[PDB]
Amino acid sequence: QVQLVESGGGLVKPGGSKKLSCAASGFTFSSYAMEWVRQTPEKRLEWVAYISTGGGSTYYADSVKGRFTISRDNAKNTLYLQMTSLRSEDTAMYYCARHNYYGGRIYSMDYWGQGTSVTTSSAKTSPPSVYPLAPVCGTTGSSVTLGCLVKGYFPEPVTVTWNSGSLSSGVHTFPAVLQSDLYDLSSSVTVSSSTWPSQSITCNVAHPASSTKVDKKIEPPA
Amino acid sequence: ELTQSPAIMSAPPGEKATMTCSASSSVSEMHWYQQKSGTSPKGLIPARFSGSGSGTDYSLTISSVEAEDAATYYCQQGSENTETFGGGTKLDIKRAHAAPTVSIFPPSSEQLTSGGASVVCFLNNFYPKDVNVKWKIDGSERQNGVLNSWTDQDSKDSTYSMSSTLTLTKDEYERHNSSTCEATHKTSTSPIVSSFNAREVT
Repeated sequence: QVQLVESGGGLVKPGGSKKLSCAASGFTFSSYAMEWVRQTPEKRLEWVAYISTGGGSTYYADSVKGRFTISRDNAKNTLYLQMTSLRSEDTAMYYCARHNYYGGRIYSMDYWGQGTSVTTSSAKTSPPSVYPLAPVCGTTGSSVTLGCLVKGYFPEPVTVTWNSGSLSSGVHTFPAVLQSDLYDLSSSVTVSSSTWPSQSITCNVAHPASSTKVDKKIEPPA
Repeated sequence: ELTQSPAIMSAPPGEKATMTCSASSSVSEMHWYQQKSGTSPKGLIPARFSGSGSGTDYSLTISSVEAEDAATYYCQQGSENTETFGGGTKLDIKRAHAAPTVSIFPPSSEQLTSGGASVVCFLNNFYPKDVNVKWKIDGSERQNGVLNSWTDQDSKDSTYSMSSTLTLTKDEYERHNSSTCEATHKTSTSPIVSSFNAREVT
């Protein structure tokens, strides 16, 4: 398989520097021209930088001219991106992509990474408050719905899973909503009525910046 | 400039769907990408997808559309590409109207012993996206102190969801006992309602 992995992202303040990297594997890295593509919260895909098969030619976008500096390391199979004078509008999900189809039509960004969050703000890095959402009754339904409130954190992202990812279908992790320099998110999970409260359920929250791996069990209030 | 034909488009499963990408410069080819809900964009152009374009105007064709194809699509250019992307088209899918499953939750002990008190009301799996919700407390419609968040088209269910969270302090939670979550939708003119009363602890 081919794989691309972005790294070195996080929080930055406006007018600061941050260096990203894209670990490449599964192909002859030195025989391919890499791409950086960022995506906003509004989700507008925007090409930012390009570098040739071996650093012979590089292009940029009007947005990121002069401030951004793309580079690569063919010995270590490692792409790079240096950022210099970051603004609020540079806050984005930074993807790394290859650029090679070569025959019938011509080149194309055929393989992409998993992205990495870069945020530009002078606000405080705050960890999440995980509160369990159990319902007010133990009444009978076809299926029972529970939840997990990821309250007051900054910045994005936060990873929410149920029972270490074993519970997946019938789950709804909602988009975060920023208010007063603080994000709030709340995932929900639906399960059969005979399962809970007889069997245990636990939402697993993880906030990279604070390094807070939390696991809050959902119990009824009697 | 590279421009899309529809900003947003809808089409039911089975039926055909077409969207075009028009540049301001002639090219020998055109590319297409599909980014789904949480995942990254995938290089695209199964037997559903195919490309058709003459000179400048290109277009993506999707016959026998399915729930999976509910995604946002981006076009980039062929021969003469400083590798800019297009405006983007959001393709949602038509579906029979589904009534939302309402579920209200009191604030936990952990939150109550830290000053705050948040009351969540989940409205999962409905159609269309449109949904009005008025938080009530002792029969009084609350306007502010509410932070909503909607999900986008489900990749297999093709249904939207929502989570409305009323946020108050432990002190202001005592003035009023009966907290209520009402919800309006196309399916029933009579609105969906779930409520609970404090001073009645479990």
